[PDB]
Amino acid sequence: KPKLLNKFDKTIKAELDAAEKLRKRGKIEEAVNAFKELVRKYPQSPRARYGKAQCEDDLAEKRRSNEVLRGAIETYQEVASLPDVPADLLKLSLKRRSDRQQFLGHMRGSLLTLQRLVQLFPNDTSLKNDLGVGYLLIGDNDNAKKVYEEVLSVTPNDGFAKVHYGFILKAQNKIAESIPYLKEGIESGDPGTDDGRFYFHLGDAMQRVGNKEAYKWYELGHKRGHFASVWQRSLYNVNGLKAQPWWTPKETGYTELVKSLERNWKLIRDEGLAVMDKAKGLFLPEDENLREKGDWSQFTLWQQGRRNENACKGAPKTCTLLEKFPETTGCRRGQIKYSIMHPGTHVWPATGPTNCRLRMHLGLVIPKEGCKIRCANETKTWEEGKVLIFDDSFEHEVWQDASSFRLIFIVDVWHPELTPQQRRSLPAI
Amino acid sequence: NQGKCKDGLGEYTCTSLEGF
Repeated sequence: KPKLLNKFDKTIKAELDAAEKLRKRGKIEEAVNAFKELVRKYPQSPRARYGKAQCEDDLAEKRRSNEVLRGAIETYQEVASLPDVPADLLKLSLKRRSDRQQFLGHMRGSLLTLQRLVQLFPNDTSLKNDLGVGYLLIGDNDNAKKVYEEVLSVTPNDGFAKVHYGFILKAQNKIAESIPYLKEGIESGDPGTDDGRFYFHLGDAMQRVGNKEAYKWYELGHKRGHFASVWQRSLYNVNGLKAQPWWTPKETGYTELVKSLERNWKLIRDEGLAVMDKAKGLFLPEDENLREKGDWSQFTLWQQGRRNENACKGAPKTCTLLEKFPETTGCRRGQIKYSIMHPGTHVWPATGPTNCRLRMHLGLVIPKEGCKIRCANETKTWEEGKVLIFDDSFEHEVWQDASSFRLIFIVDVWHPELTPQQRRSLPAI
Repeated sequence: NQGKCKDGLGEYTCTSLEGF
């Protein structure tokens, strides 16, 4: 039973309760006014202030307003800034402040609140876990790692901390070390461990280490609703999209884009070769830990539906050609990029992040042997001047064992069943 | 996360949130 009333608030419990009921009945108009009256009347009351804040939070809900939620965020702050605040209320107010900052996208602010909460409550392990999430959300994996090490050193059986530690290890390429934490944290059944993010990476770590256990966990993750299937493990999905590893141009409906890519393939090729020759630094090494070995770099013209101006100065005719196809230049969950892969390269089995795109590959320079790509259970080969199309939300794997480089052009398109509105609204990836 | 999920799914979150 949360203890939200300090000594003075116990003396006005009747007014506080009456006002809370108006909020719980959806009369945010009246509830805001009643809690406002209580804040004026009792400017030091934490519970009155928390009521005001909760109603501001709800008002930002209804009107869906960043200024509104920012006000509520200060009011949760205000609750914490009043005198004699009960510990349970202090924790609730600041936790919700951090959460609403995150929900809005103010990850830096959330982090500040979370550090404060841990200073105020040094024995609360769930707060420490929450702080680790804040660090992860700003991309500060080093600090996240220390936080979860501290949690485990005190509560080594904490499943939430186990999965998150294993996530960080896996992301750092500590594959084997990562496995027991992901497995044990999932197996804990603790709150926050039933997350597809941990099934995905536990299986992937196992595959990299040649431990056949991997698909067991994939199946479990699909049993608990996290994956579309065992073979299609993407996590930013729109359910109801046709799912097949390999597509024909006709099936995708983007027949005109395929035609343009194939009819004009030599211009695309030549511009990529010219960049390889005179501006090779524009090709950046793949940086998502997908390679077992080998050299693989990409020269990106579009990402998240934004043209890279410098890059397109290097492939101007190709960018001009592509500009006619908003299905790709506006695919905010895909890229348009040259990709060069050299002999001795093996890309681990891997999965893209979203089922909202299909991936086209146009062959530009393809050695006669040694290059291949598997999607799901089928392995295929590229052809110079020809487009392959696959759904990279399915497990896929690539090998390069030729005696010279392999150059392709990668053109991501919106999944064709996605509606115009979805294409305008889906967050960019 | 100050890195992006392009070919894979390696980041803790792949999107930036901002509103309702």
